[PDB]
Amino acid sequence: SRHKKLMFK
Amino acid sequence: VPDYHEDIHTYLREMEVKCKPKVGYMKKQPDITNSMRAILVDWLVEVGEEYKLQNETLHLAVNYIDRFLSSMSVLRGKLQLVGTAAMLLASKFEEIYPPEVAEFVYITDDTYTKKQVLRMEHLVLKVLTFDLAAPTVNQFLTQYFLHQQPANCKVESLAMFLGELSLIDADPYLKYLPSVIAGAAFHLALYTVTGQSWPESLIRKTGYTLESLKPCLMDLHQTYLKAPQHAQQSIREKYKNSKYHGVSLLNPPETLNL
Amino acid sequence: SMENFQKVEKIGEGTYGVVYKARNKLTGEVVALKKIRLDTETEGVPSTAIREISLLKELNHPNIVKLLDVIHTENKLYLVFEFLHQDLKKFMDASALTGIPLPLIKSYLFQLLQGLAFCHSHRVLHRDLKPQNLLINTEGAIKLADFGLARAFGVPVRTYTHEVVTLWYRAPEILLGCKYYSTAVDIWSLGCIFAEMVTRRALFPGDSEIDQLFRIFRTLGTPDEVVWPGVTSMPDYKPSFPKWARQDFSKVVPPLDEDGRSLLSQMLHYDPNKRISAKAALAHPFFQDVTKPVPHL
Repeated sequence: SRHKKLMFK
Repeated sequence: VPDYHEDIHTYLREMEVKCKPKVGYMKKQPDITNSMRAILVDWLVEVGEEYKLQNETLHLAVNYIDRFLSSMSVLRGKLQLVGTAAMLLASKFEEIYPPEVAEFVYITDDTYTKKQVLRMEHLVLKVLTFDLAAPTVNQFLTQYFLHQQPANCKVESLAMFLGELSLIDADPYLKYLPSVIAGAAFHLALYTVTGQSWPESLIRKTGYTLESLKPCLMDLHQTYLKAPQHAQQSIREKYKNSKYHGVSLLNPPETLNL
Repeated sequence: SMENFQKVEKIGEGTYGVVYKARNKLTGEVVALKKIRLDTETEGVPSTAIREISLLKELNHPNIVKLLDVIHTENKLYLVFEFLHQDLKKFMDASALTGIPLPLIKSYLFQLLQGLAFCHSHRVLHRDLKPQNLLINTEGAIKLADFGLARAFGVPVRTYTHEVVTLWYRAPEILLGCKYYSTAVDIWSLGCIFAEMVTRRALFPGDSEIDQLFRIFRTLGTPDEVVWPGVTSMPDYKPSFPKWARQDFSKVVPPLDEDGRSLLSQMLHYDPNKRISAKAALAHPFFQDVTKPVPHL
């Protein structure tokens, strides 16, 4: 899904 | 409408130098990286698809991000917010029907509020001093396309594809101007599909040669060879679609013979 | 912020705010402030204002209204423009008895054309050229204003906003639904304006799209494939369009001489590719004896 929160870790 | 085609191209050439982000900027960001930028741009590509935005809109947004990040240190937790607002601003500039703010809030999975997005919009407009009309790789390709004899839709779509891949990797593509990347991508696409080369007519227009283009072209060729292994794949997926003549399925040439 | 500006009077009204005459308490400069209302929970900064500002910082030219400054508060956005006495409509009206002396019409046309050719050279379409958007000062200048509707274009152009250009000044390719329109639409509007300075009345004052179209057709003749290859394929072309004969141009704007007539016809060519560019028009024999007189008042 394109609705992600980006997790940059 | 070749009466302004020359003047326009000259103008874009001047403006691309002034709108260029700073090449080394990621060195000076303490909490983010090129690879985090690669993830942002890749997601923006999906966003562009999700809402059926122009490619030009995608190129602008990236330009806005890179310029913004050239002067503002940003925490990784905030990088997606910078990106979202950048894309909103690009949509407002370029799109007949921009997505409304809620939509932009929604594609982050309610990570940021509407208020945050709007505040970041304002901040971005400030840091960029409202200078949004920046030349893109896309604007150059489009002109370069007029030099096809005759027009070939696979070349066009493939050149777009390549130019788009360059958006993902700050290293090395931030070193190159839009007009040069467009040159490389154009040549590379033409050669892949037809065997033809950067035409004499564009040497005259641009003053670029295969020689001047070689460095970017070497890079872009590698990028094209390694594209299926790249951690980010949204652009490959996007260019599988018919709307772009499935060009991401074409096989890169193993050598450029330069 | 506004601290150094003394408001003087409301000048006119726009879309998402208002314009005031004001004065810089420190320099003396008289300016126009275009106040844009923001708040939040809206959609933020309006796309019209984003395009106006960005495009106008790129277009510094003596026949383009100058954007002096942008004052961007947490609450309000204020555009600071150089101040011009009046607008070309608020002037044709005041000459409704005189008429406008031809040297003035000629200077104005020539200045407009210079401003436009600049816009087009910098890949900007104006898309709302009409008399109320053209401002005149006391020293004989006239200037393109209200870049609210402007847009940066590409080469070649894509499809842009259909809903475009105040009706009376709208080009037939837009009226007929062409997916592609370009710089030519700005020339069309200047053409209409040229006529209007000559007669003091709008050339084509329709109240609807079809009405506009037919008024243009009765004046210039209904277009066929001869005069305009592709027309009959245009999306809103109807084969039931009445086929009116083209008028002799000497009747379209009787007071015009040969050269004016010639230029006007080029500016109102059906085929946008054949319509004259702003750049080429600058070399029209119509402009041989051009000067820049002060508005006769």
